[PDB]
Amino acid sequence: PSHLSDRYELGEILGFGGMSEVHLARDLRLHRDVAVKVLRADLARDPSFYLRFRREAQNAAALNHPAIVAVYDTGEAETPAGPLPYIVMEYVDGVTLRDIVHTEGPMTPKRAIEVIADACQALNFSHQNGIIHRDVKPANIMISATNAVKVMDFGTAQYLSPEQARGDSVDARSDVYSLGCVLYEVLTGEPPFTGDSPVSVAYQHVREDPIPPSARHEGLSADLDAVVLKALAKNPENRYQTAAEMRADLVRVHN
Amino acid sequence: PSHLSDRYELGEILGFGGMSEVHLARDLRLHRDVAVKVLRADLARDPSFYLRFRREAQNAAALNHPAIVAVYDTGEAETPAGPLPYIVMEYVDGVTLRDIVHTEGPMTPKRAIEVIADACQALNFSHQNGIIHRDVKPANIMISATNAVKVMDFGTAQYLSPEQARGDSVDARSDVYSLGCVLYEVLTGEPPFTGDSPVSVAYQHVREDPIPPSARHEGLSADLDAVVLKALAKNPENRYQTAAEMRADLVRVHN
Ligand SMILES: NS(=O)(=O)c1ccc(-c2ncc(Cl)c(Nc3cc(C4CC4)[nH]n3)n2)s1
Ligand SMILES: NS(=O)(=O)c1ccc(-c2ncc(Cl)c(Nc3cc(C4CC4)[nH]n3)n2)s1
Repeated sequence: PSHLSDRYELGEILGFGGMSEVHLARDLRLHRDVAVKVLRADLARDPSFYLRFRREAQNAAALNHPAIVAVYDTGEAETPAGPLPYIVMEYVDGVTLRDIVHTEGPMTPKRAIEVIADACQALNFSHQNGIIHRDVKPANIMISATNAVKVMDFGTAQYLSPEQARGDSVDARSDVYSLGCVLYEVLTGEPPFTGDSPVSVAYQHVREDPIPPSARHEGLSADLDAVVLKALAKNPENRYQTAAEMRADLVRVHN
Repeated sequence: PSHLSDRYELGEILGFGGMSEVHLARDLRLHRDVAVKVLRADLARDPSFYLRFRREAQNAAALNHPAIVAVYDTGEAETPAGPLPYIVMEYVDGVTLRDIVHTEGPMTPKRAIEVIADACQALNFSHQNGIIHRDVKPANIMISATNAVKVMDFGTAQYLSPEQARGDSVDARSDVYSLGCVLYEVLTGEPPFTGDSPVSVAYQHVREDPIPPSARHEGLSADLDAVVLKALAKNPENRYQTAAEMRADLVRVHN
């Protein structure tokens, strides 16, 4: 519809997915640009999907940090088709790391360290509030018009942790590994493992050791190689135990 | 009423003022604690007051920065008395600089620098978005449970700028001076000027030079004295021209 609950004037699609479509809208009451995530409408008439969407809002509303995209409001739209659930979120006028890597190529080491170090902060806060991201990838890290780092989707086979690939339990270390794959990508311009099928990639994550970043892309310090390969360790006990631990090591390479 | 728009379960009063009363509530839809600012109800039945409250929401919603208390939602409550306007805001579980100065005494120089330097950032963002605070005082700067600096009231004679005291035009420099009075207070435990009447204080701000901080409270560097007295300069051209300029000088004393 045109206006959700006669207050949110919907605009251009910023992105879409399997269950929800993300629009850019204007909150008429507050006179501000907001990002509105709406359900597929056909999934809204299902108790399994509705429970997942309403709890996705509640989990995201539970985290208030500058590097995490904020939830402002939630509701339902008066369509003749049925009640339409929506989440009103902080609008981030920016581009994803995926867009940056694809269009501008790899980042300078110092800018890549600055970006991933700020992403570590968002993740460590999440872990402190007992939430594990479960989906860290370039598509979920944006860079603001103010150059600020913003992380979305709190609550793709290339950026899985070995435990995820094996279908085992996950924790903060599973997010650290996933972030290591992102840091590797923004540094070298390529993810740590690639293959013609997703199983070809899943197996590599579990058994095949990672190619050092200095070897894939020229002019990368052996200091950075050691940080990236530590986040990318196969055993979670051998990785950084917190995202704070990872930022601390990155901050050191930078200085 | 009990629940505003059958979604905001009101609780304890955090503070009150001339036009609006600030409560702590729970957004039932999102399962989160929020700060809800409600109008006096008797003022809600007036077009002059309603315009001021609805625009106060819009001005505050226009600023998205970690050191500025966020606006989440706005609305009206279904009371038999009449429509009751309310602003739903970010809950900051903390204490004001006023409470800290009154109960714990002055802050250590290094903690006072850290607090006011972070407040400068909030103000410079406001100025960049064309908003002048107009009311910087200890009561409007809180310290989070996470120790984060949070500024409220975007949109008392002791913390006026000389231009405000003279009833002249105001800008970013009027906020810099006002913040200088706050920095002076958290450092020495006293505001720069005090008198039995508000006019006694207004006159001092305009004509009487400030007593150096090192003289009022022991163990204060002449480096800090120069920063504080620069923010407290009588002519706005002689003060720091931006709040960024002030933070830069504070950051230097600290290091
Ligand atoms: N979620 S998605 O469809 O993969 C997707 C990918 C990229 C997205 C994107 N692109 C450009 C801009 Cl300017 C933007 N602004 C946003 C987006 C959000 C999201 C959290 C609600 N807040 N502010 N978002 S949306
Ligand atoms: N505005 S006032 O009445 O002077 C006033 C003075 C002190 C206040 C206070 N005290 C304790 C806490 Cl734990 C708290 N939390 C808040 C408050 C807000 C305000 C912006 C809506 N967000 N989060 N606020 S309220």
